[PDB]
Amino acid sequence: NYLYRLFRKSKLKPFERDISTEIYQAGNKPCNGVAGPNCYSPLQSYGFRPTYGVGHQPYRVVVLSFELLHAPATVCGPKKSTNLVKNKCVNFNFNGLTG
Amino acid sequence: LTEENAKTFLNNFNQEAEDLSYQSSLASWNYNTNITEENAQKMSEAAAKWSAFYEEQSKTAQSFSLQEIQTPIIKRQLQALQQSGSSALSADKNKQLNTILNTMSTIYSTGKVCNPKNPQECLLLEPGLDEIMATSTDYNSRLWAWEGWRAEVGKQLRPLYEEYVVLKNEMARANNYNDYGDYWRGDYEAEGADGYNYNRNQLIEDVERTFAEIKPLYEHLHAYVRRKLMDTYPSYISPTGCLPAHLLGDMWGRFWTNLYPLTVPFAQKPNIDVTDAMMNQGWDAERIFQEAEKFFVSVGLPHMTQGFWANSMLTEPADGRKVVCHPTAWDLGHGDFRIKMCTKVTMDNFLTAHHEMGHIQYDMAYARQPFLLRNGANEGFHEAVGEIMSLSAATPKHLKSIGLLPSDFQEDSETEINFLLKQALTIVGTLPFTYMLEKWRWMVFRGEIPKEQWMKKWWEMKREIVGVVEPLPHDETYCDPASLFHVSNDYSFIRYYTRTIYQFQFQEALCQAAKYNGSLHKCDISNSTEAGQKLLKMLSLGNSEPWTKALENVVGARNMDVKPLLNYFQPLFDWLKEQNRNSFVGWNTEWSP
Ligand SMILES: *[C@@H]1O[C@H](CO)[C@@H](O[C@@H]2O[C@H](CO)[C@@H](O[C@@H]3O[C@H](CO)[C@@H](O)[C@H](O)[C@@H]3O)[C@H](O)[C@H]2NC(C)=O)[C@H](O)[C@H]1NC(C)=O
Ligand SMILES: *[C@@H]1O[C@H](CO)[C@@H](O[C@@H]2O[C@H](CO)[C@@H](O)[C@H](O)[C@H]2NC(C)=O)[C@H](O)[C@H]1NC(C)=O
Repeated sequence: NYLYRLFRKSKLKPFERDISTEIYQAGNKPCNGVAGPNCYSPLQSYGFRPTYGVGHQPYRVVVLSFELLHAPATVCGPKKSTNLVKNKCVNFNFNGLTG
Repeated sequence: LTEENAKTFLNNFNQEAEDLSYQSSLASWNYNTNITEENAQKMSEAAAKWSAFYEEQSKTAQSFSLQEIQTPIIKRQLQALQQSGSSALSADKNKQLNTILNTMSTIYSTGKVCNPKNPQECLLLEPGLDEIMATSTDYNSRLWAWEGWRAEVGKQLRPLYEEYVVLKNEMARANNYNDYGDYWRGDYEAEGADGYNYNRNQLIEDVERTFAEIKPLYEHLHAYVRRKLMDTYPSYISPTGCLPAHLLGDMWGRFWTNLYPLTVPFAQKPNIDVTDAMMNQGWDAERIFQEAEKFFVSVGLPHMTQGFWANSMLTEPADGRKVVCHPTAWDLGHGDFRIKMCTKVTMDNFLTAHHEMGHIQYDMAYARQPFLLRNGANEGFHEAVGEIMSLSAATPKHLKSIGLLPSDFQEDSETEINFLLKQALTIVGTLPFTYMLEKWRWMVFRGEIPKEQWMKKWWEMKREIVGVVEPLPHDETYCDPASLFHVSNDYSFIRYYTRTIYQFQFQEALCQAAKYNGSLHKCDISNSTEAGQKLLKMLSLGNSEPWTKALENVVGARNMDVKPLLNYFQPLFDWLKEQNRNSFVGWNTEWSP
């Protein structure tokens, strides 16, 4: 159930996806949409098995891409509660207002 | 364009092939470790699917024409894929040849020779006759065993060989080869850049050239063995004559290793055996493989995989599953490397573990290469790489370094001499038998030997080359070669000769790389990373490049050289020359008692 694209006419652009299952035409003759000699289905199967070598074992990959745009940035890290001390002269930082 | 089409075809093939080959290899492993009917049938279906896919791809691959392919790696991959082998013939001829092969295999497996006047004592070759050849000293019993197995096997197998030669000749001609001998010699053919070109015809002359250099050392060894056997057998062996066929310690005379107690130089001096030391220190098979791994990392080759430790069997399971005793190294595919060996805590198993680990390291190095090129450069190279590790492992320096042998051990000349003689009996002795057998098979396939004069030629060559005479005259109704396992089961035999030459050449090259300043036989390649890199350059290549290039990569030469073999055996050669001065070195062709 895990597949990869082995054959494509042109290289992918960054952050592009191709879901096409069209038969890859490597030869002058038209494929006609039926698999035939010199015509190969692009999507091949990753036949994962538990006894494979470490190079071939399945690995799950998550790629995190961070982008900044002219719009106000709305994804930011945690904010520290710290603690509140009263009745003393303490440097206060309340929601970005300092003193 | 044709080259691009071949590249896409190979890319599709490697992904489909690797998966199917892994399924076949895994089913074969499951049968080998856990012998049963269901694992056998599963192996049968897996092999059937893999073979059907491989033939279908080979038929598609034959459409491509090699003339318009410029890149050597794609051309070599297509060459490997396009070898039809036995599929070239028609179905009727292929079925007849398969029937002949199957009946030959079963008849050899079930071969029976039985005691005259003692009917109940009927003996198979594998349980008891080999024991008689290895251990018995009685002349009459050996003469009986040799003659009886020769008579039964030769009389039954002579017609089968007669049509076997014709069918193999038809298959080879169908595959654009001159004869079946040329088809076997194709495996050493290398097509490549200028000066690396090797031809099938060249191989025979190269073997003969190597043989001439090997011949004085073999003649001295034969004379010494003949004198010692004469001491053992007082009147049945002549000083100037050839050795009898049944006194060589083996059924066929293939290995002289069983003659070592009779032919020991120094009886008083013990062997270098370290089994008792392993017993005292509580070593086990896991420790043996770990020490082999330590040697491989120390020389600079990579560590063993986690899968190798997890999945392999290094001990008899003893849980009710039958196993094959023989040690085998398996490259299942997809980075899965395993060893099946029922390892007992002995020195021989320790050396065998080093040999099989060498096979696994050789398999691991060329995993980067494409699927069709994940093989040895030739048949000899794969065995040779394991053999050099076996040679290095057995040295006294290696045993002292790892604590198997005591630190205060003294290496006198006498132990070196008897060890070298044992190595010669195992290694030097097999070479004339191998050369003579391969030459006979090549000439029979060629038709140089007439059909009705086969036996008369073979004994003559054994008289000329091996220097071993028949005990009793054999007419042409006999088929004396066919008693050997390799010939009856359609196996090439020149690989052992090439293995023997390559093993010493590789060992000298690594020792020069490691800057060892002493005798070649005492050399150890441990803790020499440069030697490991020098070896690994050949190991990474596989058969992507011509074997001559790989040979140049290790030894700096493009052809077989037996000067390392003479250099390894030089103290023994000097000793044999020293003790043969009174005696006559050489044999007389005519039959002498
Ligand atoms: C290849 O290199 C390794 C690592 O240098 C060598 O192992 C080393 O062998 C020496 C001599 O046997 C060891 O020295 C002695 O070890 C004993 C036991 O620990 C100790 O009691 C002595 O005082 C002395 O240190 C050394 O420890 C050992 N090193 C390691 C890491 O095992 C190996 O011998 C080399 N092989 C060859 C063929 O040169
Ligand atoms: C040896 O092989 C047998 C059969 O090939 C294995 O027995 C099977 O084990 C699986 C897993 O538990 C069961 O699902 C099957 O029903 C069993 N078959 C039979 C006929 O009993 C056995 O487990 C194997 N042993 C080892 C050590 O691999």
